[PDB]
Amino acid sequence: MEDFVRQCFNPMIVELAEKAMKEYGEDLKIETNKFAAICTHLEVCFMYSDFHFINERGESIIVESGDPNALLKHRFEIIEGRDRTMAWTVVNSICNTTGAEKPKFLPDLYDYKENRFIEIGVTRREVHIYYLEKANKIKSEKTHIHIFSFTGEEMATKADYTLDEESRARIKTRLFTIRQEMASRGLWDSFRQSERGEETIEERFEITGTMRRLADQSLPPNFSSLENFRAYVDGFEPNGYIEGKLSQMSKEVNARIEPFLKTTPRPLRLPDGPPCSQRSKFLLMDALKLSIEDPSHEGEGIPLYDAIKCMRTFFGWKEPNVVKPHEKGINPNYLLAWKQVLAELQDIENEEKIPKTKNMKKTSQLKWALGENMAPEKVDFDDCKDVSDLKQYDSDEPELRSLASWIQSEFNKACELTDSSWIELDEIGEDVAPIEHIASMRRNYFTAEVSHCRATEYIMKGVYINTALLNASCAAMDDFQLIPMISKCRTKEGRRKTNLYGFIIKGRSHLRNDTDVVNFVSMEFSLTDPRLEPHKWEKYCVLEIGDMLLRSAIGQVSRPMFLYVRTNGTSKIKMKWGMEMRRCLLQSLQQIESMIEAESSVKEKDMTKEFFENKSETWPIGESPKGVEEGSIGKVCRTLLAKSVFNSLYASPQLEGFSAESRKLLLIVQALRDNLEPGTFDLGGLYEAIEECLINDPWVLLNASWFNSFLTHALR
Amino acid sequence: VQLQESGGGLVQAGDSLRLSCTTSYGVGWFRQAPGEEREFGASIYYADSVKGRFTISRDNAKNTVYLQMNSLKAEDTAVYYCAARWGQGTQVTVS
Amino acid sequence: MDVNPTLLFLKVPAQNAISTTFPYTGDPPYSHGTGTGYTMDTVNRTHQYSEKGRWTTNTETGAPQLNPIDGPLPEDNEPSGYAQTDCVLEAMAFLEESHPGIFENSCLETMEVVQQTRVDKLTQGRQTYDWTLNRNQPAATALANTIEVFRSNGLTANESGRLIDFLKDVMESMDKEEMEITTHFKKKQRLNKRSYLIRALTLNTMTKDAERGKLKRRAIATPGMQIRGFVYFVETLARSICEKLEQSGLPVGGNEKKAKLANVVRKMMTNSQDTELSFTITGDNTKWNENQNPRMFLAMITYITRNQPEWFRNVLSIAPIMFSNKMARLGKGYMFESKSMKLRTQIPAEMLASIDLKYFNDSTRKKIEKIRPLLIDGTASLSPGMMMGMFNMLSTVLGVSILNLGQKRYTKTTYWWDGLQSSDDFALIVNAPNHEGIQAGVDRFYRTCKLLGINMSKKKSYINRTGTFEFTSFFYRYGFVANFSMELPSFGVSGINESADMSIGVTVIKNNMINNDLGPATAQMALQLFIKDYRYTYRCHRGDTQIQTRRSFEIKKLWEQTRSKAGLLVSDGGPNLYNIRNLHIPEVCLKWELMDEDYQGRLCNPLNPFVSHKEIESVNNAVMMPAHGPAKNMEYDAVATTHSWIPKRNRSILNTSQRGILEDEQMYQKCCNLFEKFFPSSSYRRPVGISSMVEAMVSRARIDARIDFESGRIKKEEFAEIMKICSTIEELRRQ
Amino acid sequence: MERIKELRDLMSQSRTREILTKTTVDHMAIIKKYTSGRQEKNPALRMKWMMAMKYPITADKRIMEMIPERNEQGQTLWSKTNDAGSDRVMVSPLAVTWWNRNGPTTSAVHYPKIYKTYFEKVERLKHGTFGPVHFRNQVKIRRRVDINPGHADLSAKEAQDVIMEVVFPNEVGARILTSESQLTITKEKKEELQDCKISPLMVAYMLERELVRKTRFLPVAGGTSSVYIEVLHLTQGTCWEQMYTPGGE
RNA sequence: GGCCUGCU
RNA sequence: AGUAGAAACAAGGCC
Repeated sequence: MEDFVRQCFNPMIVELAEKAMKEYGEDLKIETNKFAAICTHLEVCFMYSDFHFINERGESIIVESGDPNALLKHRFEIIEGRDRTMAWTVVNSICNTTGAEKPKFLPDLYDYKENRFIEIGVTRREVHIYYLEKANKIKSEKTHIHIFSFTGEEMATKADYTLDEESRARIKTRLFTIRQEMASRGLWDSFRQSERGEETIEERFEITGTMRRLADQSLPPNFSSLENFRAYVDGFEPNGYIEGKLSQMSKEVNARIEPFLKTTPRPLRLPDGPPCSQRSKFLLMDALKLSIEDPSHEGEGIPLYDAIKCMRTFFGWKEPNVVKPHEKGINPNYLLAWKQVLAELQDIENEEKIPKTKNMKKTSQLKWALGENMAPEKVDFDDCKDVSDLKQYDSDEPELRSLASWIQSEFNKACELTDSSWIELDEIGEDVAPIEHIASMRRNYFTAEVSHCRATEYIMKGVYINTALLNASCAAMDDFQLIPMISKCRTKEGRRKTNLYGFIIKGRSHLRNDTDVVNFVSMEFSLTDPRLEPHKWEKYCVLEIGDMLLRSAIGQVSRPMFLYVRTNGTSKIKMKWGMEMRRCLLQSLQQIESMIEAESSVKEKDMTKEFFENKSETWPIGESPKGVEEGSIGKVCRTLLAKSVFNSLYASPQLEGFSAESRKLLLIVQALRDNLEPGTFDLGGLYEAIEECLINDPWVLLNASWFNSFLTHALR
Repeated sequence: VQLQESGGGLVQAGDSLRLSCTTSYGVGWFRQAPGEEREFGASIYYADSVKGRFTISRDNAKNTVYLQMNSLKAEDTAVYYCAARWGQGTQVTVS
Repeated sequence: MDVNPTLLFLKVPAQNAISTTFPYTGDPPYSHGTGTGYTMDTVNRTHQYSEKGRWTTNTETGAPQLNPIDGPLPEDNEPSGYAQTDCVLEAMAFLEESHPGIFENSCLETMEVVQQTRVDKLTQGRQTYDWTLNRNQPAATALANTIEVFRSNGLTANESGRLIDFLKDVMESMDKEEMEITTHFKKKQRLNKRSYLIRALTLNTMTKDAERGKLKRRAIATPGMQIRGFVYFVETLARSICEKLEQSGLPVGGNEKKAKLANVVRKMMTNSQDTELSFTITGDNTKWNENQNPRMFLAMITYITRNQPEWFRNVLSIAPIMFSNKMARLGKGYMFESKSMKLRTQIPAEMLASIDLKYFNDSTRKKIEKIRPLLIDGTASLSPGMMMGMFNMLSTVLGVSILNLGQKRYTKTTYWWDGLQSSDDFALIVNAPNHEGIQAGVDRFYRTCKLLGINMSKKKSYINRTGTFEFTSFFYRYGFVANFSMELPSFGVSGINESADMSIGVTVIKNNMINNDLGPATAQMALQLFIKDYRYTYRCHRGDTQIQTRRSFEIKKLWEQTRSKAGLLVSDGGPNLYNIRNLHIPEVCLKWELMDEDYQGRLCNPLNPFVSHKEIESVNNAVMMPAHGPAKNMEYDAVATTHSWIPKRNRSILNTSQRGILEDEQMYQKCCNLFEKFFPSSSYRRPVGISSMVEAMVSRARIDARIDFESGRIKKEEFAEIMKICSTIEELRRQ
Repeated sequence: MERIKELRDLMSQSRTREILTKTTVDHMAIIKKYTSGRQEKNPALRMKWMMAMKYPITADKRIMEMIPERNEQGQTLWSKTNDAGSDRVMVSPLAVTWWNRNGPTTSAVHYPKIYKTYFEKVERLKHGTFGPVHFRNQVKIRRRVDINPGHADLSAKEAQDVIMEVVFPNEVGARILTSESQLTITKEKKEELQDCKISPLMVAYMLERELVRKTRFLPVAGGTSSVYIEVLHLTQGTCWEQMYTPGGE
């Protein structure tokens, strides 16, 4: 039958009908009479629509061939011959522009004169039944319907026929051409009734070929095919198989509970080796401040001018000389770098306006100090294979180092009060609710407690230094840059003040990965002689740069004044995390506020004021040789703030591992102290897990010592 | 933790002496000469000036730390204090 | 006096101050170089936990595979992957018996979803291993490349737009003699059957960074695109199953987890009378993923899909069949340094099979020596067990089956147990009349776990009396206690854009106040610090200050120009009006009534060249990877302002041979923008159909010109011009 | 006119012609998401790192013809170098602030009508009345509650057709909404937003947010009302309760 | 010396 | 040298 559509109809219509065939997903080889019927429907749609044009009037202009002009409007514009999505697109667009009613089924054409749709259907059966059939299929329709049938008859409601009658003679001539051409073909044994509305399909997902063999190799050891295994599974029913293997399984497979008593836990062993060194990016306990007493705010001002003005406030400069060498570098380079920094600072002082940011010369001194041109050149393996020295990067456990007493004192003095306010908080919306007033009062109390704390000063120092370093690295990637360490505080009298700890020289910072390292050299003034705790300054070079006179009742001290100079490095991640050190304030004060709220849930009243003023209640916050010492809530605030600050400063994988594996043991010990009969399956394994995190970090070793002290004081 | 030292006194040069410290933990023995501050002696490790001569030991059942000094020198002459991690000290005088 | 914070625990219980034990204020550990060492170590460890299995050689991939299932029962407490098929089938049968109709229903909804799912659902995924280039690429890019290759090779069933048809094409590709791929350096290369099989069965290994809570780094894996559809269907089934199990806690959030934990502890302890003792085990499973054999997941799913259409069973079984034969790419490689000659070199991992061992240290030398037998075409066969939690939900199903297997109806003894399982972590409440009963119950639970290939970490687990325990960093002490140290890293600027960062910060403060019991004063301090950091990050200072920045001049002139300066946004250098009462209001709407009409109009102008919206999914959704958890998405309330710009892209593609991808990106985006202008609903609802672009665009041009004349700007001259231009593009597409 | 003209210009060049011809409508989404740009793992780090560069943001090409290349002192506002995989050009953040002080102005009176949810929140809070804070232990129990206070009793899919018919009336397709509640919602949001020119996508997104019901599990103590849950952070705490009555009541 | 890139 | 820690950075590539 398909030979007929090969022969007669034009290409355009046959591929339109083929795409309509693909539309609903049925195959053309099984039933083709539908293809012919609907392609004839589509053909009558065209032949009825084309050759029919309109101009600004009604009364369509009919031309056998559209002449070249702007007057190519089509009388009837076709609906079908398009995908369902576009057919409904045209339906909705016509409804929204023509203000007509939206039909629920697919029309075939639209006309302007009568501003409505045409649903053309030419069926094998006579018209006077198919018409009202499709009419009762369509609900309350104003779209006019018109149908032909092979006998040659026409019909329509309203007795309406919308265009010329010679066109309809055309239609029925086409119709009988179709008819008495099948006459030569002979199809009416099924042509009248060949489609009955079949819609059914079964989804087929068959495993075959290579993928089947893979299925045959992904079974238990004693199975040969997926078919057999699935049959076995379907036939499988529970018949007490877990019990049999449990009985047969060796009894050494057990989870015996070892009781956890007061005498069970042993102190954590600390590693032994050379004392632990300093790792901070700046001096914490041995910092010195040169000040100007200016009225500018933290960010307000220009760095270089402030630094120069602060440094001019000090008199007593001496020619620098080596006091304590780096022990691994070239100290003369550090000396020359310091003198170069001074010289270029003067050079800025001379000229017209202090630059906002200064670049330094790339001398051999800072070329060595900043580690320039030291990365091995990257080459290909095929060119370097016979080199005996060629091997992997050194990948082994870090060097072992024992704890020293300097970190303990540094933390002790990091929780001490100061003679300045190191936090100038921002603005918030004016409090409107009583709860907001309570929150503001609490916040004011904590700010009064923590602002005068060395932890806040360290927070500001780190934030400013890391912000400046990151910005300089991102801006001046190539050229070495000078950045004075600046921090602005407020005195007890209320006068604002600036403080200059020293200088940082940032080097080449072409940082691609988050782990890539930018090297800088840090110089900081101090008065602490490095000849008393040399092991804490393994990586520092310390010079003697001047003498300071601070008013004291013992005449006047006239102390020496040294310069701690070192080469340090950071990374994008480290800079970003060090510039978010202000969340240590959060951590600490959230803990304290949780304490206050928990206690106030007992007594139905806010308990902040008496906690902060009466200072009756105290918490164990340290141990003295006499015994455990307790301090007021403010001291707890400062201690927790210092702990968070040191966590942010000495952060490392060792800290995370020890924190987790020691929190586990802390929970076990707490369960013991709560009389909850705690038990363990392998306590030695937990101990070994904790002890492997303690390698060389001073902070984690101090935490381990604190944990041992807590165990000793606990378990009683 | 209260601590009491015993076993000090006047001794000959090249003589011997067993200090003992009763307690109420790691322990240490430290000394103080008349003209000076504290000097490390032993812990339970010994200092350079006393190594080989002196031996530190403890009985955890008796709650006592001992310091067995031998082959004494006139430069051992000090108050020997016991410490837990301080005693009043026991006078040792070598001559 | 020496300060010691830990002594604070002598007065404050450990859980009431547990936040102090979370050093989440410093930089988390990161990996620096290759992850090849970790990948090799994981492969060797997975293969040696199942050493007593049986060896075979796949006839298709030619790789050695180790099957430990039904192997000898363990005789020691060391990890073991010798799961027994009959035991696990019985466990699943008991799970079904205790929950009748679970499998049949879940299979019904899964069948609905599979037969109505679309291909585009695969684009909604993070990095995936594209085999066309042998590298990780965004899910959409890899899917597009694979579809292009399939269409070039003759597999065009995916044009039906159905994920099931895409999987049919994927499987049909397995039986092809020779496929063709494209490489740029374009060159057409031919892949034989075995090479393509291994490229479709392989995984890409990387090192996990920003992982807090352990000293050592780990390795993670990413699968290809051929196997992700089957994984999607299997995980859909597993999620539908677990949603019907109250003992599971994987498909829920954190608060639901806490609620279920409280309910189970109350149920276990309350029902227990005075005579019965109760004990809670806070258990962690050692080597959870390395001991889960994909064959056992195949067994579980084929038991689940019993009495179901065979096509459903086949499509759900394809995934574990491929995992059982999965291969893993070793990784980036190894970098060597020579200090004598002062140079460095980078050898790819694919050379580990043949490269001499003189360059490697003892540990790496032994690892390579042990893993070499499993190396096939630069990748190692990893049949014995899963790599990194790809089947999280099925593992949770197995754990829930174990938990339910002790409902006192199967224990047949006075003791019994229950609890909650979330993959790699569990809380087990066991009750028994005496300590001997508790010991026997825990011993039998451990033994049954060892029969299913699941191991309990004795070093990271402990048992106490009920009332105090831990679960996924949630510490329960007669009621869950807030931590607030897990969410600390999320208190900074997110890094999306100005308005997005502001809204996300305020919303995070609000949420942590609601859930994590953040205090009022602490919340105010957090708001102040966040505002400070926000102003210092975006160079948007109050405007009345003299802080010179790269943006302080325009901000200051805008400040001096504005009359009601209280309406200026913090992004434009205005005062901050936020407070505890205003944390749930966008900044634009909070300052709407205070803004000057000129500034208000300039700010919220639709014609601004900065705002760009791509799809309904990416309107106000921000992907923030939370600390100690999987990547998560958040809805943030924000008004589309001129500050909603999107930041610069990487721009490093210009120096790579894969430079033509940018031209293809630009052309695809131009075509997509044209289509959207032709089809405005393209973004909100993704268009569907089987026609091509130009057909729809030209035909809609026809119709829209028509109707927009029937009322609108068009004129006959223009309408006819459009009609004949449509004809022109038609004849152009003809040729 | 224009649209078909850039269509013809695209089809003029062979590569785009092939892309338009061979690519089917269904693959629309795929190729639209086809990109070499990886999703950032650490957005904060790079946002703090990119903002230190010059020209850190991106904007459409049209910015080159509305904003001058430099400001009064000569600080550059935009660059002509396009982004990696787009025709957009990289520009400095000042071009934002500049647009807010001398850029074109419009009538933003209809934004309150569009962003109905946020402005309703503001109005509800502005007329709220606070009360005394009572300090007592709060038994926070976890419950499933609806957060959206303006949901019109419609699901996502249920209101998606409404949203399309309100914004994209022609792409609705087969669906014609039956429920009369949807009829009235369509009428109201059609006549209200008849000429709003913000964007079809944002209008659809905000209509989805407003009409679609959404639910989440939260620890609550009292309240349980939709209006009382949006301020759950302000009314309920660990040991304090703040009586509050939104402006709606 | 000149120019390109900074998660590809 | 320095940062850092089971492998890396201490710029890369292209002419």
